Amino acid sequence: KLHKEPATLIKAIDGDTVKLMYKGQPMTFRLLLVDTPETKHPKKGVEKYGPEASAFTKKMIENAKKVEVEFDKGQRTDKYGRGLAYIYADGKMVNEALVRQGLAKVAYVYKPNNTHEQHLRKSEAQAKKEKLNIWS
Repeated sequence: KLHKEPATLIKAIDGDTVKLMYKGQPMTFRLLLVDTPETKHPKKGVEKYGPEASAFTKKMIENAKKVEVEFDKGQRTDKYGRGLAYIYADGKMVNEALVRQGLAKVAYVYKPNNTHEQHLRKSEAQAKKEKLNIWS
């Protein structure tokens, strides 16, 4: 049973990456299971819908009353030291929101960190069906 824990927004870095204060420590968090267009893409640069995905994540978290992080059942940090989690803004999962709006694709999934994979895949099929943003 996954558990939500509170966190505080420090800074939004990109559509899929945010800096949070978690248990008294500043930490970078990578949103689990989603890939957004990048503004800080190592190789390309500024990709289409990158600025949009990135403003969406920022506004969604900045305007929330309550931010919570939810770790999955596997590793909780990646090789870059980033926390790996589902992020909630007033009860709503940012990761699903991005996918539902066609501003993210469902990433390649590594068990065992794949607990919400089916839900997100269903949100992605709808955005596709609706031909939103990335899908238009």
